[PDB]
Amino acid sequence: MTAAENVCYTLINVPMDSEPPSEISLKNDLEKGDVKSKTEALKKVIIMILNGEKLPGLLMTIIRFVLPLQDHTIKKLLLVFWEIVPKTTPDGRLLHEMILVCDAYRKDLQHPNEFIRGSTLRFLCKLKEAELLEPLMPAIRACLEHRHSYVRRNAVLAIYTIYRNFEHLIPDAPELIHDFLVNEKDASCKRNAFMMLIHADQDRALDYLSTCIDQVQTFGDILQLVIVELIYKVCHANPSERARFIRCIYNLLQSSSPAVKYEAAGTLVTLSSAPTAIKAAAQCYIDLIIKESDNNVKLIVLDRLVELKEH
Amino acid sequence: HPAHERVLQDLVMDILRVLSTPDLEVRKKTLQLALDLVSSRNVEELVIVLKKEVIKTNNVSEHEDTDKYRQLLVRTLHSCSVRFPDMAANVIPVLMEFLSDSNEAAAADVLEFVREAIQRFDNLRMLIVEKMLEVFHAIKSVKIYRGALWILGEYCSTKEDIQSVMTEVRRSLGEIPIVESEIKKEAGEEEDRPPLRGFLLDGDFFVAASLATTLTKIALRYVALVQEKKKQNSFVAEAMLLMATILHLGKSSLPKKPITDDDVDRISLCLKVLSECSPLMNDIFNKECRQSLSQMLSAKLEEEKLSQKKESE
Amino acid sequence: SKLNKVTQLTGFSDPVYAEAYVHVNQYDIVLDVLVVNQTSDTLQNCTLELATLGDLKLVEKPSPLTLAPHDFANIKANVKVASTENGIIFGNIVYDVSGAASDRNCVVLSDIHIDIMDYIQPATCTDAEFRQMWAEFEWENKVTVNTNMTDLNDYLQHILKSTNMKCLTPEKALSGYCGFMAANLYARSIFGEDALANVSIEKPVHQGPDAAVTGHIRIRAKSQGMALSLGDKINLSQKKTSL
Amino acid sequence: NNVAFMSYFLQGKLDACLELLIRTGRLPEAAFLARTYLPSQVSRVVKLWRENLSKVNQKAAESLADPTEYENLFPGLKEAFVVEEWVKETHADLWPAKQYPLVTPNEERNVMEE
Amino acid sequence: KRNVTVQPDDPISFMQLTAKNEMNCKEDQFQLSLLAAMGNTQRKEAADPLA
Amino acid sequence: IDPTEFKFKLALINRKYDEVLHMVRNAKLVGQSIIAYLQKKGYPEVALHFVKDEKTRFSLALECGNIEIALEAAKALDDKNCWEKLGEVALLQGNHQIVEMCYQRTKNFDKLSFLYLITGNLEKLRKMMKIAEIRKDMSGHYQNALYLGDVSERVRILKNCGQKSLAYLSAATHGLDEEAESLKETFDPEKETIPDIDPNAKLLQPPAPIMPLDTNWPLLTVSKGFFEGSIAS
Amino acid sequence: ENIRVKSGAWDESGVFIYTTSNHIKYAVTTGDHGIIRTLDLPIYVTRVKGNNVYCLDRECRPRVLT
Amino acid sequence: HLCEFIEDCEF
Amino acid sequence: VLATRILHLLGQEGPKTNNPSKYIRFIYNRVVLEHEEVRAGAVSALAKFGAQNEEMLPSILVLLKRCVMDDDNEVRDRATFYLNVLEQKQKALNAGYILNGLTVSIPGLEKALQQYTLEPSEKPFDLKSVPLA
Amino acid sequence: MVLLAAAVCTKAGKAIVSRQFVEMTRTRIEGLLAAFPKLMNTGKQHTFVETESVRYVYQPMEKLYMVLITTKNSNILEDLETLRLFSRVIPEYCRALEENEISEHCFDLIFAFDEIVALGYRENVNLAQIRTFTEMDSHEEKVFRA
Amino acid sequence: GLVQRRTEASRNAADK
Repeated sequence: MTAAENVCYTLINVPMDSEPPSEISLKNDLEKGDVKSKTEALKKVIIMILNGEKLPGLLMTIIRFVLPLQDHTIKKLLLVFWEIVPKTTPDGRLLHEMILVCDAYRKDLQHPNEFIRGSTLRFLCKLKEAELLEPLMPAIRACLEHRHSYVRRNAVLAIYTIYRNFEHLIPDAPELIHDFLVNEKDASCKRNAFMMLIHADQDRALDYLSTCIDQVQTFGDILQLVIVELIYKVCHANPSERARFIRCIYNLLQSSSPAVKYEAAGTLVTLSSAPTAIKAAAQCYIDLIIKESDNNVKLIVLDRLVELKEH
Repeated sequence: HPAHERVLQDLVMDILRVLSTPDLEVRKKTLQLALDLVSSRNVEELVIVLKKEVIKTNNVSEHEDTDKYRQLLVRTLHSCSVRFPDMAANVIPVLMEFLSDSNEAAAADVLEFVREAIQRFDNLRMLIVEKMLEVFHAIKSVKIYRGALWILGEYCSTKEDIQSVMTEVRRSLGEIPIVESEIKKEAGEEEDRPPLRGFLLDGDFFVAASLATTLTKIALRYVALVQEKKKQNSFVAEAMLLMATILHLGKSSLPKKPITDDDVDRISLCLKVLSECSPLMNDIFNKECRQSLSQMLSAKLEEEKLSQKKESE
Repeated sequence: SKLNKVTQLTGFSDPVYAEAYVHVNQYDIVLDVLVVNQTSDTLQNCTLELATLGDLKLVEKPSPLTLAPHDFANIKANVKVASTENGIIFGNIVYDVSGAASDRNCVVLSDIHIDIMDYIQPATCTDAEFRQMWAEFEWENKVTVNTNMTDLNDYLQHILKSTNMKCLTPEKALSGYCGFMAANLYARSIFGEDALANVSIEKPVHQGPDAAVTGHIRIRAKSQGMALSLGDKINLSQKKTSL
Repeated sequence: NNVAFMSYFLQGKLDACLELLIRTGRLPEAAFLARTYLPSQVSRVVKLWRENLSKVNQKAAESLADPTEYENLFPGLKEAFVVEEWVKETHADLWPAKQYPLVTPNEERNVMEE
Repeated sequence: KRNVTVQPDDPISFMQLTAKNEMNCKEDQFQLSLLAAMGNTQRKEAADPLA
Repeated sequence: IDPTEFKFKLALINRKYDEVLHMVRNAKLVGQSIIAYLQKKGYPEVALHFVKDEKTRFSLALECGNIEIALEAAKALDDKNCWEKLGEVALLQGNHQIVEMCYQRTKNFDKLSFLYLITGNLEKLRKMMKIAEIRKDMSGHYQNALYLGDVSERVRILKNCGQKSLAYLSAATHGLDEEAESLKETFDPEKETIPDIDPNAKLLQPPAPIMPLDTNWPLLTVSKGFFEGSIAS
Repeated sequence: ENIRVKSGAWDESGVFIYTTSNHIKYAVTTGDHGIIRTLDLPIYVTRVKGNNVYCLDRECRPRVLT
Repeated sequence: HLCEFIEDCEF
Repeated sequence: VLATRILHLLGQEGPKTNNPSKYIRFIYNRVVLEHEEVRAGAVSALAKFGAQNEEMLPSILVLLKRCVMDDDNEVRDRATFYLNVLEQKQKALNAGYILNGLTVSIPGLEKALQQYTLEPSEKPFDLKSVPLA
Repeated sequence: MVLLAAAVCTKAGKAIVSRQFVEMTRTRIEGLLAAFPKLMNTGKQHTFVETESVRYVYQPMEKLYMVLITTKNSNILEDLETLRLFSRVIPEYCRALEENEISEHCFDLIFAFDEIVALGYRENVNLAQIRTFTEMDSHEEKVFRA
Repeated sequence: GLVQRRTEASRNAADK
């Protein structure tokens, strides 16, 4: 695939003001430089690759002289480098050098620093090479039980993306994340686990919601938004479920969060065509337009009243 | 959605609360939506709110977009009065006060509405003529003055109204003969020049061509209404004197710009029509001109229906 | 069919055969150029050299290729459109032959014409707005009518189809056989540029009933390029109907 | 035209159904209707169908067999004319609606054998 | 543009037999909006996918 | 110079089909530009023999009216739009068997039911009535029951749709006395008036097919155009 | 032609072969025209016979081009 | 010439 | 001002030329393109062509019928007047109301009208009492 | 309900840094960012622009724009809070709101942006948490090193 | 056929 057809997570349009560093200069700075010179050389290499330069000669230099460094900035820059660097031959085979990088990912998933583990798990969400993920699966699973919520929330996202792209690597993922969701206390970890179940196994997400449905009003706004998204998707696929969730969505119209009120009103209109339900949703939109000071909100919520009128 | 339109019709008064926003585009979209949701049930409340908003725009001089908002309110009230003719009697008197406004665009939209209303609604003709005579002296724009003269010339049907139009035209010209009056004024034997005399001295003689057409229509109608030959001949000679004194002014060095040859030809034509008083000319000025307006308005309405029908077809 | 957009760029007697698929998008033109080596020699550094005329900008210069004897390759090139002007793309294929002192290092391509009609949309205005814009616009292009068409209405319909302009003059004002016709045309570009045209045509009665339509078309625009490109398009369309 | 066709067909007014299909430009369907229900009209409809098809594909229009020129390509058509007259004489009157349970459904009727 | 010519084979809607609460299943607007934003929405009308 | 291209075009323009065929067989014609020229000049029949691309082959086969080659290309492409166009061209040539297959592949059940009606295939029309029942297309099910003259299924459809008054009227008018009695018991005798049956009601029975259309429309062997006969050998 | 036309000669077949500054081109009486060959130097065609174009160069040297 | 002048006369 | 003056000249002198039809195209194009004053002058010029040239009269009547659809009140009233006068096909009306202006002295007319308005009689004002220019 | 990308653009319409949170092609995101400066309406009292396919929500920052690219059906209330959070992150790393400082700190901004949005969904984070997550100061790592 | 018009109307429009 050409760099233009490839998935692009990062764009950097830095004017290359100074003479573009020669590949030999970059190689010398990466091999012999101090941590600062290596950091600046690695930044330049990332910017050059993002701007369409192919630097295949630097791959082994980075593996040998930069990858074993324990500097936090270099560790993060290396994750951006591994996001953009070609990992396969033109014929789609994994580069032999990537086996050495896979052991570094395994070490970083076991790193004593929780932010290195979490950042590595976030990077693994962007990996499309199943052969690199397979040897990491035991370390990724162990990150679900990590003491820090920062590691656990990113481990759920990594498992979700691995299951979505490569189901055969983790066929038990929906069950593992359901058991995680039931036992979790952190609101961000709960949201990420629930979000995975919405996309991977809606029935397990509904089973969890059915245990907590009377408590949804007491949940944080982030978890309420993802619950409203589940209710929308489930009732859209299966109109018979609408009768079950109308009461929950109506309670969310009284949420303290204006974002939850907006999403609950939008969902209520999709659950019920009854005049009383439409009136409650329309009043919630009118109240949002009057109470919200931001003209962006006023205009967009007015467009929802215009869409309602088209029926 | 036609199923939802009826539910939104009950909320029109709540949608109109959005007019509290000072933004012109928000007000424009809100007025358009309210106009599209107008029904026989809510038109009266809507017209009362829109009248209150129009009156508020006269008291709140401070906002730059106040004149544009006033024009939007006038157009909205026009469209309501065309859809619901029973409201026109209540809307017209308030809109006609804006003919004296400095905003020519708002006054033009009011004048176009009044022209359509007086042609479609025979019951409103008397009210419109009476109100037009009250506001006529306060009109500042030449274009609005010309349109008001045409309405008075076309729709004055009573002897009292025709005499009132002649009296207001004389008042707006000042002392006659105009050239002799201006020479006496310069000899000592914005100077509050009657508006028509101001326009003529500024060199805008196209208003005088429209005045000659108006005077011809009212003089021919006065001859048909009055049986006394001496009064008929006096009124026709008075109308001809007004045209002759304007032609003399327009050819003099007194105005900023001389009269155009096209305006001279038009006023000369009207003088000739009044001198001959032929039955053919009376039918052209008093029937065919009004039929041509009716055909133009019906043609516009057919094209709007055809465009809507092509979109629906 | 992709076949309707295939343009032959070289001849079969050329050492390098080339044909292009021209795909016009809204803001960009994609040229997909098939290049075939018709020689027994290896063509080194075979390079598609493109040059543009008008408000066309080549985005990327095609890279040099090496073609084996009788080998083929596709070269994609993207040309960006910056304004509503008639563009022409010129090109050469340049190659180096290993070891043979061949006097031929360049094949000249056929010109690729970009049509302005892909950027022009029919628009509506009032007669008052048209007359105001007609007075205000700085650039006028006067095109002389030169057609074999004998009917005034058929000629107007042909101009409307060939320019994508809307006739503002009502059908009643065009009705009746008098041998004279005048019409106002309006269009807008996808870039928001206004283009006005006045068509003033007559049937020359003294040359008989089979006489071709005569007259002038005046095009007014704010930009020079818009007025020039529309005028050239009308001149080209009139000449095609004369065949 | 859908309600018109159904309403003529339910009355047995096959000639009106055929003219409706001809008037709507459905000449192939009119030829199928004529061959199935009105074998006497087939040659008329095929001529109209050839004339219309000749405007689009002249070879395809020439390939359509007219039963008046090529009787051998329309086996049983001569017998079908006798059956069409028999159906017109025997089924001229609509049955009373109360006799519906006594009427054999058209699917079980072999009109050619009857 | 909404008045499709009703064909003889088109379904007859019996409003007396339809339950009053059948909301027309709108397409999932969130998924359509996401696909449109990514540029993966083939424009329905113009690019005949079989072109 | 190689004059092959312009000699080919000139032989085609002058209708010298022998010279065109000799050039097609023996001349080095390079690329698809000549195929595009043959199509554009109204000789798609000749172009069809040189095209391997199934989409282009399908389009050319339809322009030629060669239903057999268009059918092979449509089977290879398996696109709904190919089946619809093949159905239209096959219908224009009287090939109702290919039209049937195209309507099955496109799932155009209403056109398929109409095709079975006009061809006299009442057995397949009865299968279409069952397909409409399975699809819960009550309008299509009732329309197919009208085409068959099946009053018993019409009464059953009306009963299932809750149209009790029309179901009773249909059953009682057509002498379905057992179903009419069963429907009559479902009327509340205090609130619902039983409709009077017109004793003069006529049976609207569809006409019986005289000569069902089992075979395609007979095509004359028009002399294969000079190109088709000579290229195929 | 955007490029200056230099010379031409009729072929025995009724094709007009002409030269620009850059190309040998052909034109047929029906309006069909095309490129035959690129020219390094502008040449003046004198006669065309079969596959041979007889021409004069700018030095007045007779040349034969295939 | 006067007819051509009135086609673009500002006066 | 220059456009109206040229249109007036074309209305007087154009009909007297060998090929009067040549000017009608330019005059009529003003009705489509120009402001109200120039449109009014163009209608007056077209009426002068219709009054002097019997061959052009049927074409001028159709052009004036198009000018009756003008949005400007004075242009429409002029078009209506000239259309109705020309439809009568009377040379005396055309000479009286389209071709020939007033032959009386303007200062003499003003003074005679001023005297008549001071002492109005039962007899209408007679324009023949005014000295000729 | 998906945030597609976050970008820092100059007032001249040059995107300096962009981070995408969903799978987008380079050509698509570069096309969307190149269209933004031409779509921006001046003189309006609101800070969003809609196309047929995407919504741009932006905040002016002296010489720069912070731009979020969202779906048309995205929750504007959540997107505006997200935009305010992104706009507060830039001054934490960049002392001057200029192209050169954004270019020097481009990686620090990318690392902070990845703490705010994951897979197109907003994380529940505040500025102090983003700072803590980007500093990566781990007590476990200190104990392990010792 | 390209001409620059220099009418009083075009000057007044350009000055406006």
